[PDB]
Amino acid sequence: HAIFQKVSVNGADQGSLTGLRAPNNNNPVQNVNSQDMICGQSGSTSNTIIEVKAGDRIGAWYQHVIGGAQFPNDPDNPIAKSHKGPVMAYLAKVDNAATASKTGLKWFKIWEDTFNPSTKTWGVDNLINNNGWVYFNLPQCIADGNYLLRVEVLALQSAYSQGQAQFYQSCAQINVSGGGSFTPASTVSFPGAYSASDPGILINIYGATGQPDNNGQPYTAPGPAPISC
Ligand SMILES: [Cu+2]
Repeated sequence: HAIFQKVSVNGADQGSLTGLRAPNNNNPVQNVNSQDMICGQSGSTSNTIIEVKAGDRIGAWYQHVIGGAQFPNDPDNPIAKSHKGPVMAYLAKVDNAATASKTGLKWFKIWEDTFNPSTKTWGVDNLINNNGWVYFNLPQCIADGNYLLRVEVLALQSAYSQGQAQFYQSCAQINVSGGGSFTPASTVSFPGAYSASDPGILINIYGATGQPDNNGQPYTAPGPAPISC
């Protein structure tokens, strides 16, 4: 249970919920056929469009509830340690990131932090060690203009049962300058890109001792692979 609720650009804090389409509550989306999969449950909206440069180092901030910890010494801030899984980030080009409908957009993945088997480290583990932040660079080659930037935590502690993977998603509204001429060879739809039977979604991550180490095996995230310039 957590909410992506703040963006940084080269370390510059854009402010709580600035530029975000974020859910009001921290409950997961679990039906991958749902429209809630695109930017999370419909919640807050923003008129701001965050100015970024292609190549910029983006930070996305998760906390347990809107505003941070739910109470002093919250064990589950930024997210509960049990919620092992990958973090993924996608872009969709839009004409106007403040007014574009989220329905039927053309998405492509730019970054993911999944699972390192020899260090036994999930993307959510790095999110936790980074105090809620995940960091990635926008590709240098993407074209100028508005985009929706969707960041997604997939928590797998219950994903051994059908439809019980948990997704925590929000979208950020950005405008890119200094870009290039890249166009993706292939895009995906949300909902639609993920199936409940995907090996990264219907999965038992529990090893012999009962620890969520995926039995030391490599993990395959759902969705397309990150693009490369
Ligand atoms: Cu939770």
